[PDB]
Amino acid sequence: AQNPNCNIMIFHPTKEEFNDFDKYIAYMESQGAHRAGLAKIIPPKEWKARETYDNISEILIATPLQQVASGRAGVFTQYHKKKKAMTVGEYRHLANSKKYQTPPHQNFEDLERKYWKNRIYNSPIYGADISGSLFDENTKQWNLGHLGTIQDLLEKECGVVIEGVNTPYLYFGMWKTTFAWHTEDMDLYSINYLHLGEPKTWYVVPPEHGQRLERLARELFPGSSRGCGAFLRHKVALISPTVLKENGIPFNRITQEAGEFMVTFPYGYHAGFNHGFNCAEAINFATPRWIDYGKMASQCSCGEARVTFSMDAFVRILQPERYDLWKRGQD
Ligand SMILES: O=C(O)CNC(=O)C(=O)O
Ligand SMILES: [Mg+2]
Ligand code: NI
Ligand SMILES: [Zn+2]
Repeated sequence: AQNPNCNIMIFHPTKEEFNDFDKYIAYMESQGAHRAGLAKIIPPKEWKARETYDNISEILIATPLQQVASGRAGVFTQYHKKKKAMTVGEYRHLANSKKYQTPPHQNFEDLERKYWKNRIYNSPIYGADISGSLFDENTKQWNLGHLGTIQDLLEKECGVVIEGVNTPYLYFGMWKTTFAWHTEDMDLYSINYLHLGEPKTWYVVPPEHGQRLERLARELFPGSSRGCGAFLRHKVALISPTVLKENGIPFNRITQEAGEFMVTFPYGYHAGFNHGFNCAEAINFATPRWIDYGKMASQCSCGEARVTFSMDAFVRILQPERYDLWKRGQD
């Protein structure tokens, strides 16, 4: 069995190997990369996402989200307070202000310590989930707006023809902006490219151990667990590495830098934080190996998780028994 310790693997494809996306994902899985839940892909030196970023300040963040925490430093939830619209140029200046800027630090490890010590005492502002792309249309390799669609994958594997679309999303971050512990909708893959700026630290639980994380989360967030049998779908709960280690939960960590891709694999729980002002692009995708995960994915029916249009068909075809309850939670 490849990668039996479920370590995060790092890949350096050549320009030739970067042509066929699906083939390279299947290659990484042949080497056991999926067992970690997360892999890093360093593009060949000849590749570029776009020529410059010199022109991005005019993008609008229609609904910036202030991430307000409650709990203790290592075990907390966050709620998203909506703020007035601002441009990327306005948000970058805010990120770089004395109130929000990255503190002085020695290295990534010192910064990680400061994040876990102090996150809860601040409320950073995140521009999340902004439909759009920063890949140049002429970038033909690993262009996250030109991937094969999940609908087409389900059609090719299963024969069924469904409505829905699959487009990328932009994320503008600042120091302490936080992504809570989650798997993807329908336990899909994700791919994330860090276009520019400061790093992103990731934490991940191997898919084969995801239920260990779920059981700890039920213990640590007991009211939330009574409210919903899949409350991690709400994407609000944080648990620190120290707390994970105290409770014996297997996990790994890695820091993504600008110019690097990360892939999350089906049912790989992940969480993390941004080091400073940055911009990422991410999208969900599927492969044939996903289908079995999609069929087994938990679902929130309490009303909190509310998701895209396109998830309807996935539930309806892969999980017809759950469909009626889940759709009530959508409506
Ligand atoms: O970058 C972020 O804030 C969160 N991204 C992801 O969870 C991902 O790409 O799957
Ligand atoms: Mg612009
Ligand atoms: Ni994710
Ligand atoms: Zn729920």
